[PDB]
Amino acid sequence: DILASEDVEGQEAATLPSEGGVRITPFNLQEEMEEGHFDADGNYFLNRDAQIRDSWLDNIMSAQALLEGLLELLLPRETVAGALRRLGAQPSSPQRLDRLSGLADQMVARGNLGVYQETRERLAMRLKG
Amino acid sequence: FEPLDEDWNEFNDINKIIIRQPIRTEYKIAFPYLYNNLPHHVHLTWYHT
Amino acid sequence: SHFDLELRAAVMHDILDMMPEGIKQNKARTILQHLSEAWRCWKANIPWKVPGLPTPIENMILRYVKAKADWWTNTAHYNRERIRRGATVDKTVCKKNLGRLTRLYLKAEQERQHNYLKDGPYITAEEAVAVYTTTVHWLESRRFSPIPFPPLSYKHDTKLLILALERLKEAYSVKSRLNQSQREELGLIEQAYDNPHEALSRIKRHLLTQRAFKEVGIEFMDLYSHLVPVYDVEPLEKITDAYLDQYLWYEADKRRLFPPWIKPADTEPPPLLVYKWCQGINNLQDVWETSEGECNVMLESRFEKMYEKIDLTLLNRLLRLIVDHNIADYMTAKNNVVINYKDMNHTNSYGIIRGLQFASFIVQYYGLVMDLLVLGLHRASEMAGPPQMPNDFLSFQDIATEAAHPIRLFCRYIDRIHIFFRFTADEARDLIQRYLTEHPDPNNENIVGYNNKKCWPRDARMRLMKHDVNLGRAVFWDIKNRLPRSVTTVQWENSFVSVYSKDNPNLLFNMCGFECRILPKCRTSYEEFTHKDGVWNLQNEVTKERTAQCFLRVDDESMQRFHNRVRQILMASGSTTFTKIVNKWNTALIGLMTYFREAVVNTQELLDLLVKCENKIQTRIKIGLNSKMPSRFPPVVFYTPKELGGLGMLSMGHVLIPQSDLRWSKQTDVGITHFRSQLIPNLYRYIQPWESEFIDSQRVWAEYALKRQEAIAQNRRLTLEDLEDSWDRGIPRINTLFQKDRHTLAYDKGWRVRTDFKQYQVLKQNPFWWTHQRHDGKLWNLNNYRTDMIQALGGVEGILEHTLFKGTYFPTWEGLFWEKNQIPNRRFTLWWSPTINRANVYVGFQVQLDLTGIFMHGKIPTLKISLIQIFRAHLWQKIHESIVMDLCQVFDQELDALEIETVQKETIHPRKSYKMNSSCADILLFASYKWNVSRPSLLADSKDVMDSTTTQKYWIDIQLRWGDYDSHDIERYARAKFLDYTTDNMSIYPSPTGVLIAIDLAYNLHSAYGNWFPGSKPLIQQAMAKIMKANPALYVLRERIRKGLQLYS
Amino acid sequence: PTGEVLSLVGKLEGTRMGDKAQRTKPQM
Repeated sequence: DILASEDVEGQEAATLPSEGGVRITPFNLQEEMEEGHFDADGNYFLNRDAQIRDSWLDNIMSAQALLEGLLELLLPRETVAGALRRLGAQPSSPQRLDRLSGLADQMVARGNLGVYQETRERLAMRLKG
Repeated sequence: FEPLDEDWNEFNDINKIIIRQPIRTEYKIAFPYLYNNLPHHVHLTWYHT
Repeated sequence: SHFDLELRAAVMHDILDMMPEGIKQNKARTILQHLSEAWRCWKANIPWKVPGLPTPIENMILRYVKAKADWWTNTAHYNRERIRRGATVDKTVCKKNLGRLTRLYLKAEQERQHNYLKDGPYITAEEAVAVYTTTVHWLESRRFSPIPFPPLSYKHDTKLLILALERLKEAYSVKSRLNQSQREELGLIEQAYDNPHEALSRIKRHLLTQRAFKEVGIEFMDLYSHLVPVYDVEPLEKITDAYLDQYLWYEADKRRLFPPWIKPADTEPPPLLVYKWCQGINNLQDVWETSEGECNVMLESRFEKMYEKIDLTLLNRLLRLIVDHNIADYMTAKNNVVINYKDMNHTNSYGIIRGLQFASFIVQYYGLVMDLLVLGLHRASEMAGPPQMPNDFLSFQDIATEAAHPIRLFCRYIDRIHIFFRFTADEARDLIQRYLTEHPDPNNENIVGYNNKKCWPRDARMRLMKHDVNLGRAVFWDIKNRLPRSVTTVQWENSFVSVYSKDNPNLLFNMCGFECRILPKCRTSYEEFTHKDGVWNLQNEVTKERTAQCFLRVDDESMQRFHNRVRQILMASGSTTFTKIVNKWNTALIGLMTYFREAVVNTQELLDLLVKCENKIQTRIKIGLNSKMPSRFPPVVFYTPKELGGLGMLSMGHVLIPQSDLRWSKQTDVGITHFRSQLIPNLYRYIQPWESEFIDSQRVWAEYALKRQEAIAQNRRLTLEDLEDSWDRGIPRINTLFQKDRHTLAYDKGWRVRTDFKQYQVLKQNPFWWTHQRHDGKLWNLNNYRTDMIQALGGVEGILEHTLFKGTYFPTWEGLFWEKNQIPNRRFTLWWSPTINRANVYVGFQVQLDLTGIFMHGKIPTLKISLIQIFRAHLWQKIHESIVMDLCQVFDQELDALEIETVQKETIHPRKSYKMNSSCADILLFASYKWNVSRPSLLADSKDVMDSTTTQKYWIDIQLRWGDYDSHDIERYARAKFLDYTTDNMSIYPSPTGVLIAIDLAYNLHSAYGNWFPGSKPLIQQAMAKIMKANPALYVLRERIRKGLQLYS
Repeated sequence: PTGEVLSLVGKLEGTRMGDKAQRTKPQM
């Protein structure tokens, strides 16, 4: 046997959750019927399905422009990572190294993976195609 | 450590045993086969250098 | 159970995957019908056979049934092994396991009865002739006259039929709702009451004529350790069997059939049997002298399978010597009937039906035949004495026939024998030689296999010297030789032999649940005499000096049965009331303590077990109230008697009532007065020990005998004037003389063994099996316990502060009554809400209900469902507005006496009545010219010195409270709220001079704190008295509380 | 004193068994 929501004689609204740091009980038996249930004699039974047990919860630029910039920043027969090595060898040119790293990140973030092992002629054929 | 009920007999009669010196635990540990009943998993200690 | 289902699916796949498609379409709906029927016929022990079945598929069905039978049997044995050791399990598991083991025991019994019918009688003719001629020589030696058939009118048949019908209706007086088969039995018993002579004619006709009987039903009583059968008999035969039982015991008591060693008797409880056995051990001729190598031997044993190994034809031949032959044919004919369990029928032909009415005679006579085999005819004749002058229990004719033989004490409880031997040196040597002649022992192996009592210390129990062990083996061999193994069988593994010698300073036995250790005075140290409970002091009859001591303990089986009873109590469902659990605990605790009176104190493991079980019982209620574990919980919730709304729980433990829980308060016209009123009284102090009970019993019955002898000669009848000095005293109680059924209860002989054998007839358990109140009287008093329990909790006013009583506005308690044994859980929780919903019970977590000022510590749904019903439909705000409007109508009149020019009711916000962070003024008074104000003081404070700070505006605020047991002092609460709300940057008050009035609803208290202008304080005191006596909204709250608690006057 | 019923082992020195046990008067 179980008690329904009509056998409560006088539930009311649930206006405010808290005031002054004190939690307000919402005066209705809705959440107790969600957590468990009642018998005919008014005892309460609680559901016990809490598997994980959760020990904290219980107590609370266009790509062609990028290619043109890389062809500007590459000497022929050299990879991009080798150009990073050469500009970083304080480095010799911090500004152009920063620009090359920015163009590399803007090409990585567009889906092109492995841009570091890319030669100048292959990027030129990529811009041509 | 945590552990890994004997009746009277003719054998353990205390009227036969001469109590002169109280037998301690280190006597049973130094010579583990002379002073011990059921010596299952004991190790022979190094004697002297 | 899923593995068995996968196995069945694999068997069905192996069956169906072999056959082709035209047979796959047929055998999917052909095999599955009788596949369950074969297992059902196996479970009902029916031989499975059907024509038109091929043989390999029949062998497949038999292999299926055999594999499921093995799985089912091992599952049932494992389920019994789980619940025997004490592992928790669902109740339906035990309910199915009882039926499984019931069917297995029925299959074993049906097999062994057919084995008896196949192998013939297991008794030889020569042993039968031996025991028959032995019984003939014994009954001719005593001149026993046989019991005659009651011819037409014995002139006692009416009283015996009344006693039989009372013993039949004794079982059905527990509950008032019965089944139809039980209503038919009560109707037959009432028709037997209405016409007694027709009932007697039916009884005598069934005795002289009837030999065929209806089938007897069988059930099993679910003990966790050992299953025990209960038999169900047709009532028309049951009336005749009960009358035969009564007539046989009443005739056998008059004809002196039973010797005085056969126990239980009607005159002694079993601890008195133990005490007289210890006195009989003490009072022998030089029993503890071992200067010349004498020995004392204490044998205790049990006749194994005494109930199952009685052949019925031999029983009839031995029974025809003492009664009429038609009576013996009726007693033999009832035993040969078909036993049924719900599908299973089998006839009985070997062993007696132990659950009959008259079967209590059959065990006691047949076991008498054992005494002629063990004790011998000469020694039994020396113990019992002549027929014209019989001896008393443990008494002899003279000292020479006492010491003439070694077998010198004997006792038989229903199937347990206790024998006590006295040997010399040469007799012990001869007996050991006669043992070692047939059973040599070259390796000294008779030490291993010796049953010994581990409950005592090592120097306290038996010391296993080789001579004493050989003497014990020889004693048990000499006793075992005297019994033919086809009739009865004793075993060493179920027996115990204690030896007292030079090497053994003390003697041991187990009898009537008591572990007794006897230790002489001359084998120990000096006089010192420190008094202990559970220590009986043994003295001689002649010289009356101390000779020995008797040490008492409780055996292990009693404590295990008690712990199984506690585990049965903790199998209560969620819908079970708390009072039923407490009543079961109280019944079990009285049934333990009032039997093991003096020995519970001596054993320490039982004293630990009682406290452990009591804490588990209290934890069962603590979890039932709230899911979260409380840090503290008051004992006054439990130990309050049921009259005052508590549970009435009995105490065995050390519980101390904490200080500042014995305080109470009361408000009257002069103000609020506080009052202040320790250990909970225990049960064992309110019960007399057995030794003082037996000495006082002998003393009061000697005095009654002398007063009766004086009253006969003076032609005087003894009345209540001469026996009011010794009421409640002695055993049987003197109170049993002054009763209405003297001539009725005087015809009831052999009632104690019948009360013991009720356990095979009634399905419920029987505490107090060892007594009957109409024959012994009442053997304990517990009104002093309830009196000291009410007195120890601080009085009735000290108890009622926890109980939400002052919210009901009753002036007294004495005119009140509860609406009707048992109290529900909601009423119990709403009654004890002020002492459960406290800050120091559920620590830290507190919330507030929406429309009230009620603080809920933790979360309690069973109290929330009542506090919604009491405070529904904004009753808090209505009470607040009613108090404000009534006080406004007070301040409206009497206008010129206070120089008031304008009273103004403030616009009250609808959330102001229950918000508690801040407040606002409610009633504002305007002074006509100017008002002198006093210092902020209490409502009852009369030492007021007024300042020169003349103000015009005055403010009155009304505050409500719903307190608990520790925080309900309304004076300090009103003062703290005044000093908080007048000294903060959030509350708004238009005047610096005012007053705050606080009303606590849970105890109905009221006070006020603040400034006072002249003439205001007596007016406000009388006005608040008039409001608290005559507010209709408070009356609605009080009548809703009285409706919820079901407490009336 | 957090509930917690205690054992009676060793906690009986001056308390006997028959003490504070009273008997009733005969009714009328």
